[PDB]
Amino acid sequence: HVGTFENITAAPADPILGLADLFRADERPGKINLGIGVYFDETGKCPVLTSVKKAEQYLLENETTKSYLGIDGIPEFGRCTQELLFGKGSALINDKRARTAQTPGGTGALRVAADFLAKNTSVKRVWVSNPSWPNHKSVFNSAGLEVREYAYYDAENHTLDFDALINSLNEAQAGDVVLFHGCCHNPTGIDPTLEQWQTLAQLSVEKGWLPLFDFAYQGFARGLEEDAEGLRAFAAMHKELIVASSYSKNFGLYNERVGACTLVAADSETVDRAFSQMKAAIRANYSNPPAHGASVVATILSNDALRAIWEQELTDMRQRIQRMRQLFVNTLQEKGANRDFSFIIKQNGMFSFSGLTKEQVLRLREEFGVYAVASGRVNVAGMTPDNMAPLCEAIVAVL
Amino acid sequence: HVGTFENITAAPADPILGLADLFRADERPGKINLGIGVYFDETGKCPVLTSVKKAEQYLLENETTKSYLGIDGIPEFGRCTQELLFGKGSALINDKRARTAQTPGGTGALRVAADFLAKNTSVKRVWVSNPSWPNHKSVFNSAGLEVREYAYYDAENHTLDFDALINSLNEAQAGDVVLFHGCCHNPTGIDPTLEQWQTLAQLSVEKGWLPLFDFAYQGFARGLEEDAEGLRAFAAMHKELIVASSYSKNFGLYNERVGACTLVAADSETVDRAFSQMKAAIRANYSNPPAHGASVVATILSNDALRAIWEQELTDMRQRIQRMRQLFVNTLQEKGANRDFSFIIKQNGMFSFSGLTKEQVLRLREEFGVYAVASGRVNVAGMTPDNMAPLCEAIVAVL
Ligand SMILES: *Cc1c(COP(=O)(O)O)cnc(C)c1O
Ligand SMILES: *Cc1c(COP(=O)(O)O)cnc(C)c1O
Repeated sequence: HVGTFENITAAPADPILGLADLFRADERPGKINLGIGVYFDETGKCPVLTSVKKAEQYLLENETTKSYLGIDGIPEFGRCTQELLFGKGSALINDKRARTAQTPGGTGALRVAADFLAKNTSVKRVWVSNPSWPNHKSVFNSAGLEVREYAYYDAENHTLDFDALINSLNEAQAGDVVLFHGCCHNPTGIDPTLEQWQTLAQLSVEKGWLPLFDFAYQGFARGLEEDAEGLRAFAAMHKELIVASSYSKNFGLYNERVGACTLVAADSETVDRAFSQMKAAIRANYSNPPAHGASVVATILSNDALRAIWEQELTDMRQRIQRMRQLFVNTLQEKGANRDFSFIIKQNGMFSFSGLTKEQVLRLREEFGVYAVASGRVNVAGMTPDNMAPLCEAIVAVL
Repeated sequence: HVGTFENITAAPADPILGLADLFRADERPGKINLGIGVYFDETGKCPVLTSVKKAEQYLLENETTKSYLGIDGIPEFGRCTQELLFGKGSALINDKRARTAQTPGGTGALRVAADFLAKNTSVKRVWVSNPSWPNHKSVFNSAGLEVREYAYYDAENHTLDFDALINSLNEAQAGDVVLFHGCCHNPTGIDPTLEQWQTLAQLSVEKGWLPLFDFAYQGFARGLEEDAEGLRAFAAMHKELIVASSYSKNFGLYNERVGACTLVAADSETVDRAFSQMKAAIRANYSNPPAHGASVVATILSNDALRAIWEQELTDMRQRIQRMRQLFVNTLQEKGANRDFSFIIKQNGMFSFSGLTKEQVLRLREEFGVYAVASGRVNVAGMTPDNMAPLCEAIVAVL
C-alpha cells in the first residue's frame, strides 16, 4: 500500500522555540541567548523562585493522592485567578458572571477558548495586532478561525499608532473576536494608556466585539493591580469577554504549564451554560489539567506569608529588567552606536523591538553567537552586567 | 448587541467524570464509589506510590530551573517509553523508525494524533470498538474525523465476538485508522488472545489500515512485557503505526497528565519529517508539556532501584484487583444472586462489565448510594473487604 505518512511535508521550525535548539548546539562559550521569553537572573540562570520551592516542599509532605482533578481543575486556583484579574470586590464575582478553567499554560487557555468559540458560536474571525506573538495565528487557525490584523506599531516613531489602530478596527464586525494583550505587549512592549484602554472599551461595546485578553505578563509592567487596569475597564462595560492568562512567567513555572481560561457572560445562567461546553471541549483535548504547577500557585496565593515572598520576588524581576533597559541604552552609546535607542526605556516587560533587520539578526547569530528572534525582538531579561558589553559590541558591529 | 453566548446549547455531564460531582453531593451514609477508573487500596483511598514519592523528593532536591521543555518533552522519557512499548532490542528503535512526544495524559496523546492526522494526511475515518471508552469518539470528532464502530463484545457469552469483529471491519478501507486497546479493554476487560492479535495483524496489513493503539493499562492484565505482545505483533509487520500511551494508572499519576504519542514510519527520514508536523500541532494546542509527572516517570524508569520498587507496586495493585474479583463473585453468590457472574473472573484490568442495565445502574445510585457508570461498568479496584457485602446486597436487590 501507498503509505499514509510518505508524502507529508516537513514543517518549518518555530521562530521562537527553534532558537532554543540552535542555541544549544552552538559550541562557542560566549554565546548569548536573547530569544525565548524566560527570566534570567544576574548570573544568567533561570532559577526556581524561593516561594515556589517552599510550596513544592509543602506539597511533597502533605499530598496524599494524585486522583484526577475535575475538568476545570482546582477550585481555589480558579477563585484566586478571578480575584487577581478583577479585584477582590468585583461585581463580576459577586454576580457569579465568571467561570474559570485551569488549563495547561496560557497557550492551552488560548486553544480552549478557540475550540469553544469555533464549535459553539457563530464566530468566524479573530483580530490580532500587527505585530503580535507569532503563535497567536497558529492557535486560532488550528481551531478553524480566520485571523485578521489590525494596525498597532508605528515603526518609525517606536510608538503606538492609535489613530491607525482605530481606523483599521472599523472593519471588524459585530460578533468578531478582538484580541488584546493585557499588558507588556509581545513583542513591542508598547501598551495603551488607561485613557486609550477606556476609549477602546467604549468603542468595543458600541461595535459589538467580543474581547479576548491574552494576559501573560501580569505584574511585569507596573504592578499586579495596575497591570489589570485595562482589563478591568473592559469588564465594567461588557456583557461578555474571555481572558486567557498565564502563570508561566510571573511565577517562573514555565514547564509545569499553569494558566487559566476565564469566561464572562451577562448572567450566571448564561455563563454556566456556556462553560458546560467549555468543559466538553477540554475533555476532548487533554481531559483534565496538570495538578503540580496549579497547586503551587494556589498554595502561594492562599497563604499570606508565601504570597508576600512571591510578590517581592516578582517586584525584583520587574526591577532587574528596568535596570537592564537603562544599562543597555547607556552601553550602546559607549560602544559607538550613533543611533538613538532611548525608545527602549519607554517599553514595558521583557521584550524590546530593537529595529534590527532580519539580516542584522542573522549576522549577530552567525558571527557573534548572539541569539535574537528574526523580527528583532530581544529579551532584555536575558541581559546581565557580565554579558552587556559583548552584546553591545556585537550590535554596534552590525549597524 | 445580541450576544455571542445566547444561542449556546448546554452540554450534558461527562458519563464518567460527572460521577464525582454526583457522588460528592450524595448525603446517604454508606455510599460507594465504583465509577471513575482510579485504583483504591484496601482502605478505600487512592494513594501516591512510594516509588513516586521517592522520585518527587529527588526532583525537589535537584531541580534548578522550570524553563520550558522542548515541544516534544523530556528526551529520556521518550526513550524509556519506546523500550517499554517495543522491547529493549527492538528493530524499530535500532532503525530509528519511532519518534515520541511527551503529552498531557493519554487523552492528550490521542488528541495530538487526531489533529496531526486531520491536518497532514488524507485520513477521514477512525474505527472504534463497540463498546469503547466514551471519550474516544469525542476526541476524534474534535478534529473533524468521522468515527465508525466495529463489533467486539458478545453480551450473551461475555466473550470476544471475534467473527463479528472481523466481519464488521470488512468495509474499513486502506488509509482508515483502526483503534485497538493494547490490553485491559475499557470497559469489557476482554482482550484478544495472542493468536487473535496475530490474525488481526495480518488482516490489517492486507487491508492497508493504519493501526492506532490506545495503551492505558500496560501491566494490569498479566505484566509489562506480556501486555505488549499484541502491539509488538503489529509492530513486527507494519510500516506505520501510532501509539497513544498513558502512565496515569500504572504509575498512579492521574492528575499530573503523563502520556506519550509515538509515531512509527517506514524509515528514519520519513518519521522525522512527519514528526515535525506533530510538533507544530502541539505548539498550536498547549505549546509544550508539563514536566513534573513525566520527570517522575523518567527518574523511576532510569534507576534500577526505583524501577524495582515501582514494578512491585504495580504487581501489588494487580494482585489486589484479582482478589477483589474473586471475592465479588463469591459474595454475590452468598448474598443470593441466581445469575451466574463467574465470567467476571475472566476479565482483565480494573473493571467488571457487569451486564446491568441503565435502569439498574440508576436504581443502585438513587436507592442504595452505589455509583457505577450507566453502561454497567463497575470499578472492581474500588471494592474493599469492608464494602463488599453492602455492595453485593445492593446489586442482588436490583436484579
Ligand atoms: C508566554 C506567552 C503566552 C504563552 O504562555 P504559556 O503559559 O507558556 O503557554 C501566550 N501569549 C503571550 C503574549 C505570551 O508572551
Ligand atoms: C484512562 C484512559 C485514557 C486516558 O488516560 P489519561 O492519561 O487519563 O488521559 C484513554 N484511553 C483509555 C482506554 C483509558 O482507560
